[PDB]
Amino acid sequence: RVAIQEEITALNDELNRIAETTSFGGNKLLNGTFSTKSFQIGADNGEAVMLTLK
Amino acid sequence: NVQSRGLDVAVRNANDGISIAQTAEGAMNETTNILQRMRDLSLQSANGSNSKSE
Repeated sequence: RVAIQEEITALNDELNRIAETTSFGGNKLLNGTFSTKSFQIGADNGEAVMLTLK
Repeated sequence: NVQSRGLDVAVRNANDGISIAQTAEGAMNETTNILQRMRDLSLQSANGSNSKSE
């Protein structure tokens, strides 16, 4: 059980690392700092769609 | 005869006025082109994928 817990702790640290290091050019995505961002997909202003990363 | 001479002066003045209008309109055409470029830049900047640097 201790060995399994050690491997589980390693995987948990890997999960935290994946959350904290995934980025798009330097803009973090999966650590919660990326709140709702509006992508402008229209030819005129005010035609944006919100995307939320948790 | 004085009417004819005045008419020649009138067509000369009208040509000068058309020249001034053409020059102003070409300048404003370049202004329109620059405005369209700025509008494209503003539309690009409004996207949520951009960070502060872009």
